[PDB]
Amino acid sequence: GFWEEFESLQKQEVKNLHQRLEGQRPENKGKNRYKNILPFDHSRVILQGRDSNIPGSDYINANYIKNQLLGPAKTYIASQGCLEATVNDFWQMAWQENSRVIVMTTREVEKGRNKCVPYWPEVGMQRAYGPYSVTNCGEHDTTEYKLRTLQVSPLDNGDLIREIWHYQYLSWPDHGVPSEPGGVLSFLDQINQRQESLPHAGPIIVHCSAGIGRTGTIIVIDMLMENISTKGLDCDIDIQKTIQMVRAQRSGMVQTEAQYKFIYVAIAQFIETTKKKLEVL
Repeated sequence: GFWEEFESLQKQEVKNLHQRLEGQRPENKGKNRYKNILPFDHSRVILQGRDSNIPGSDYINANYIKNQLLGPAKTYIASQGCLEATVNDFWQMAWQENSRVIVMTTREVEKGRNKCVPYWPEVGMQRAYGPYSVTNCGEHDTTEYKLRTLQVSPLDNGDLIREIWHYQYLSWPDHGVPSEPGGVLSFLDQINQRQESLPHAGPIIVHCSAGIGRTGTIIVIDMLMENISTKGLDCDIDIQKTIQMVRAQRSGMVQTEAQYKFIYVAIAQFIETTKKKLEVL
């Protein structure tokens, strides 16, 4: 009963075993959307090329996330959405990690709170973000999501160009989840095809506003789709264990009851549609 459940939750808890000193530093307060949603130090992304004499200079609110139920599948970075003060930091992260696919699970403003400052130029335009140039080479929309094709280079070396594929989900409800999972499944299918075409690509960057709710939901669904793709349709799927495994890497991943239930709904539909496709004729 109660005490057994409590002891189970306690044992499962690992927030007390992993510090978050860097994110709590007063020097980094303007770099966090929420003072209590912070990266673990052990798994945080450390920005390169920064001066250690500038307090906090290496900090971004983002963590590496791997499917650690597996023997050391794609890897991820779970990140918060940019603030004005952190747009350049975000590009430094994308460049240094060799990320070629970015998954943004929010609109910039969702009536009417700022969820992410934009970090791309408009179509056909080129902008500087710190030591990088970013060009928007085109936008292609579906009803639920947008693909923005970016080209990024160091400011000084325009000959060195990386294509980065920016997938933005547009129809995720504010303070809820999609009413059906088909849009997210289609989105993740496109993202997966792109990443698999780029075998040397770095981790996929996934972000929302705080980088734990929609971000954790998307990463967990994608991890389970990867397990099913690789291990097969009747492989063991343990959603609760997968969620705990991701929460050990960034606290609070999959934040709401609606998100938790949506993972089940999405994976159920993925399995059922996959089976139906196999059984045709």
